[PDB]
Amino acid sequence: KEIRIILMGTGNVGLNVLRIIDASNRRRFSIKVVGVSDSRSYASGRNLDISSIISNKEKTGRISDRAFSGPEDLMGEAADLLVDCTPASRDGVREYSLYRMAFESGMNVVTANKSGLANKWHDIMDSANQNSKYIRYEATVAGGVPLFSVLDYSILPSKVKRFRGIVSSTINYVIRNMANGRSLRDVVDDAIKKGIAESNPQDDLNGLDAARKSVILVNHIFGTEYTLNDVEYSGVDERSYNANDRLVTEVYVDDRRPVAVSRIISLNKDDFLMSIGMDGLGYQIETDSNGTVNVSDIYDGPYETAGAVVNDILLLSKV
Amino acid sequence: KEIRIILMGTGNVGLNVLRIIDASNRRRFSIKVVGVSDSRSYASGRNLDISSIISNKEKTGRISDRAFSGPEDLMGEAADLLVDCTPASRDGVREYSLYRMAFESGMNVVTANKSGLANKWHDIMDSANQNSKYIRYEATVAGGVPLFSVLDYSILPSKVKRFRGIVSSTINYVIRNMANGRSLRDVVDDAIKKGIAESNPQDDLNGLDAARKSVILVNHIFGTEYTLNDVEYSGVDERSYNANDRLVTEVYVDDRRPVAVSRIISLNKDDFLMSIGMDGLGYQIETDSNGTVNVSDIYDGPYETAGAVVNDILLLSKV
Ligand SMILES: NC(=O)C1=CN([C@@H]2O[C@H](COP(=O)(O)OP(=O)(O)OC[C@H]3O[C@@H](n4cnc5c(N)ncnc54)[C@H](OP(=O)(O)O)[C@@H]3O)[C@@H](O)[C@H]2O)C=CC1
Ligand SMILES: NC(=O)C1=CN([C@@H]2O[C@H](COP(=O)(O)OP(=O)(O)OC[C@H]3O[C@@H](n4cnc5c(N)ncnc54)[C@H](OP(=O)(O)O)[C@@H]3O)[C@@H](O)[C@H]2O)C=CC1
Ligand code: NA
Ligand code: NA
Repeated sequence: KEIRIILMGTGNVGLNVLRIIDASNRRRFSIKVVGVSDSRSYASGRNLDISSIISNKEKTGRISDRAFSGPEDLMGEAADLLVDCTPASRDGVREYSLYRMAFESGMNVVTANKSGLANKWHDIMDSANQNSKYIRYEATVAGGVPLFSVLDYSILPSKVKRFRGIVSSTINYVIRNMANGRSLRDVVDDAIKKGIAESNPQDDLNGLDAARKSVILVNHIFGTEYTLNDVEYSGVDERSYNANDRLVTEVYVDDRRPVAVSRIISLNKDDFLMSIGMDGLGYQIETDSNGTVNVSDIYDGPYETAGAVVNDILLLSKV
Repeated sequence: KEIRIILMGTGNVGLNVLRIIDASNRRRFSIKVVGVSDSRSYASGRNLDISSIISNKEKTGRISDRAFSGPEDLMGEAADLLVDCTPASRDGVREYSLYRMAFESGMNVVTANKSGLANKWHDIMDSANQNSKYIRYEATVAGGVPLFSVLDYSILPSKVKRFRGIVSSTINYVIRNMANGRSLRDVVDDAIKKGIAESNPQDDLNGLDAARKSVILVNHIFGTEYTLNDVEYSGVDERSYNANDRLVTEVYVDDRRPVAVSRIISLNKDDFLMSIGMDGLGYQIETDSNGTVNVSDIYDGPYETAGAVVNDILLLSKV
């Protein structure tokens, strides 16, 4: 009948998460938001008025006029699930702490934030295990393109041999647009307007966003507990880019060891990844029992990413 | 720990279903096959030896030397699930009868066969409802491309506004190859070699395979109970085909009524469907909360279709 959530972060993605929940509730499970924050304020309570919170955030830039000190402020209400739409920390410790607090409080977790899982996979899964809880992370790789839900429920009979995809938006948008002769400033301005740039855009340009995604992918698919120290990645540099250059993230096994690598590649015309449009993301998974499957979208933005977060909420409602 | 199945039909798709199950069991839930048939013979028992059955079918063309009269022959063993890999009947009545028997016997159903659902959706769902059982049908539209599992578990928050795809293989392969100047015989020979042609290949050429898929799609997505009488379809004709012609199946709402239409269309260069290779299938779903999602594969054959069937078996194991 109803799932109670706490939402941390109400920016590009988190405010859209509220919008989707509100639209969903109006069709009528029910998703009841019992706690919500931004960096400075919060709301907490049994019957929180989501459209009113959306309106107040849009108009004033704040969730409320009630100062937020940390996650502890939100643990006064019984909830089933914590949703993390906060920006990446440098080391993942803040996120680990949040998820651990959630798990110990009887909650599962849904996250769009990549830093906790990219840095602290081991400690996060240990706390999940010890508390008998779950974490889902659809939005952490290729925002709005179905990926982990596909791997979890569409190719159950298979071993995955390889993953290759365009999964980090801003770096790819930058490379493609600079190949057309645009300045970095202009492209970055467009990425911000679209809502796809990281809260720290240097994370995009140095390839760190892709790197984080590659950790989550390799650990998910091959069962490893790698960190950023174990993957290879590259950022944008001063080269003149070609029209067919893309920042491709690959996960596969080399000499019995899983590898995660993000690199700039000049793609062949017939590569599936070249079918992906300027505003989209996508990937290809090679499997041993379900063939080679290709998945992409047309426009991958914070709204679509929010839809991935809400899909995760609904998948966890059935546990 | 274990799911017990009965498999009806051990042709291109069904023998691969056994192969996948056997490979799966060797990695070690367990899928235990307690009944299996082809048109003339069957095996039934607690500890059936799948690799031995595969070998006997491959070598001799028969499952066993024990005459099969109908589904009743297989109901002596307790099972959780019936799998239908039999060919399409003209009217769906045989399939309805089979599923009804299964449901009443305490079993769920997984099917690759499109005719029951395309003709008898209402009666089949009624019997499922009345007996509190389920039916899954991943393999019935676009063999090995994940479709219903995507709609069920990857875009839960959304309303689907439209579906468009290349989902009927043989007719598309024929059109594309004849556009290259090949004779019908040569192309049909290749389709049979690949294992993608229907047991009655006229079902492919007159567009009936696509039509059946369109019924299943419109009923699944929009909640209707249409039959073949309610959809529009076309077959191959004597025209000279263009390089960009494809038989596209669309499902959408026109003036408040859902519509299902399969038709030959000359696609634009930038259409996602033009990214689909000669041996593949794929589609695009427009959604209101998860964007527009594209899904395809590289080689859609009876092995990949079998993998879709086994995914359905594994999804039902968790009920
Ligand atoms: N943009 C995209 O399409 C994609 C985003 N993601 C991930 O989603 C997450 C959110 O992205 P996005 O919404 O664009 O980011 P934003 O910067 O737009 O929003 C971040 C939100 O969290 C708040 N916040 C910042 N620091 C803290 C803090 N330490 N504790 C609590 N709240 C905090 C912000 O406060 P305030 O409103 O006061 O600024 C804001 O509400 C990121 O981790 C990102 O990597 C994943 C895939 C796609
Ligand atoms: N080929 C493909 O990739 C696709 C197939 N499908 C569907 O899968 C189903 C099977 O296709 P495919 O394996 O190619 O077909 P085949 O003709 O190769 O195999 C059919 C199997 O069923 C047996 N059979 C025929 N009639 C009956 C009967 N009335 N009762 C019990 N068994 C019977 C056949 O017997 P015997 O071995 O004695 O001939 C054979 O074992 C079809 O409905 C098809 O539409 C769906 C998507 C993709
Ligand atoms: Na995703
Ligand atoms: Na399918």
